[PDB]
Amino acid sequence: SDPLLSVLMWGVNHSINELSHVQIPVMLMPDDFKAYSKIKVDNHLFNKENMPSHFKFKEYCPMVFRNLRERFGIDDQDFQNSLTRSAPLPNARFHTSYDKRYIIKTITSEDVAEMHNILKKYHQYIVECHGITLLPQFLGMYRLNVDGVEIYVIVTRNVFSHRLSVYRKYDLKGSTVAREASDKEKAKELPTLKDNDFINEGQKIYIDDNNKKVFLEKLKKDVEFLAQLKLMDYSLLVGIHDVERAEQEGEFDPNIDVYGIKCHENSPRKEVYFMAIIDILTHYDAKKKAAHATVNPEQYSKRFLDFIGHIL
Amino acid sequence: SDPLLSVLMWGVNHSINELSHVQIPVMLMPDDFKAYSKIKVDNHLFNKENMPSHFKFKEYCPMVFRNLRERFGIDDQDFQNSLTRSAPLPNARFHTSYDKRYIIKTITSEDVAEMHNILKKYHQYIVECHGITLLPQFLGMYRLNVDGVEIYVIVTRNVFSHRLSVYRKYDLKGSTVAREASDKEKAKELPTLKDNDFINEGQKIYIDDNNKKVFLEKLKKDVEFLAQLKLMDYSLLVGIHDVERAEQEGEFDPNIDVYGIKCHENSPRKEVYFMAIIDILTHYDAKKKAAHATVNPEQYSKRFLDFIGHIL
Repeated sequence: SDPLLSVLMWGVNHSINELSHVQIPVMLMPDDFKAYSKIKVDNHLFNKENMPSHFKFKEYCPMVFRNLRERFGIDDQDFQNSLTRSAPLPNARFHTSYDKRYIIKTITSEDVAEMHNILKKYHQYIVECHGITLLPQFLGMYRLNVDGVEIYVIVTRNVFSHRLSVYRKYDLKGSTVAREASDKEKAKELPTLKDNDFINEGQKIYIDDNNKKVFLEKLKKDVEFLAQLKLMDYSLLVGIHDVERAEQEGEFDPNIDVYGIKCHENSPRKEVYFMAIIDILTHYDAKKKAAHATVNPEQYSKRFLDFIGHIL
Repeated sequence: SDPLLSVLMWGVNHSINELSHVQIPVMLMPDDFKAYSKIKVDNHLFNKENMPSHFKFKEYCPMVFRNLRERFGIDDQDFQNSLTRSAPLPNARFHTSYDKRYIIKTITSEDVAEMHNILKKYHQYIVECHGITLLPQFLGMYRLNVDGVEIYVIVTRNVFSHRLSVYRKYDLKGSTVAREASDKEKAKELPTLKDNDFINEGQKIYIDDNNKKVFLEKLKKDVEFLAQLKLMDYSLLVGIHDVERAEQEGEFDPNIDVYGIKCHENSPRKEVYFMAIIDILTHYDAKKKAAHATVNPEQYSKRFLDFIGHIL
């Protein structure tokens, strides 16, 4: 239906098949972080029903992302299946793989330049923490061209569960500036609530002290890493699965729903939480470029950690 | 090893996979005879071991050749397997699929223009005779580019058997001009003998009168079709399999070795023959272009049929 979507699927299919033939070494070389693969297709009077007639597909740093997927426990055949067996669904734009495992977000060429800028340090951080992190798990990055339109996409692991539905959803920054959902927003089906909605509506997260301490330790290292790269304006995304409400119309695989945390036994309701850092690709400078048409990366870091520290 | 060979294999693999997704109708449209598919690949600092870094692959009239392969009883998955599972072997240049089913010949852009010129009438002739013909069975036509070198290839069904080895081999034109193998040639391992070697060495083909009559009827229609398109300078290729000599160091599947004809029961030796027309792409004009640096297409036709008429 959507031609840019068909190119992406075609492109991912192609990219994984190509890599299935490559010998994968344990390590990445400096060149791998500068590598890419380009395919340009021209069909004249042929294959009109499936694909656009003229398109380009570019994959950035294929070896680095192949390395990352494995580190994040993701098999290439499964990634391929999730993205190609049936179209991703819409809901900048984002799409979800038909099986709800992966998110595909459309980003700017500026975002792509920034991703390239941090990719090596991101990778080393992922190595250092053995892939145990609240940061986005970046799984692939592509450029799509279909006759006049060029778009860039990044693929991440879904923060939420692929099985367990989320009934309530928060986006927290811990900003001094008043963050609150709009009244038009508060009436969307699955709204995206913000910092005020949390402080105001006395939302509680019922997790035991061991899960709480582990979470905040992870969070601390992650946010310090982000501050260090002068990145800011990211959020904690928090989703809540109500086991009772799901039975009306609750265990999860922690190897697929990696961000899940069960509630403790004294929780007022049987709840599963999914919490992760999202939206990291705003460099201090790029935020100023969107503002033109007082708090820095270091401040943002502390503000963020205090707030999350308080709410759990 | 040979990069042009790797591109071809990669290209055929790609082409068949693409077509596996297309809905194949029973008929071809006029546009199908003008169609093509182009892929241009650029790998920067990636995948150096398997493939050249920069290459192009073009497939001419993919739907027509998909239609032809099925008409000639060839499944797309098998064609793909034969051409990609292991490299074709060398022996203008020609190559043989590792399983000996298909021949890959390198041809000029002039040959490609001529193939395009007759492709539609070739196809209609193949329809008319239900694929029962001594003409080459054209299965695919491609253009390969690897950094500075451009080559064109055509794929045909092997005249000879994929199982049964050929010990003697003739190329017959029935020309008034003296055709004979060279004395340097006559000492090659599996030499390519010609018209004189046949008349001179009293070669006999021991086939019964029913097989003989059927063969010559086919031959007659085929050569008339060729004369009609002003094509000439083609040969009858004749290969002989000696069942005895093959046991020293003999039935065949007529659905794979389609050009095979068993000897009759009174043959001095247990022999299988493989006979077919080859090398059809010389148009009257193109032969004159190679001669510059008396007999026409109609004459050639008669000369050819008389000679083959005499030798069986």
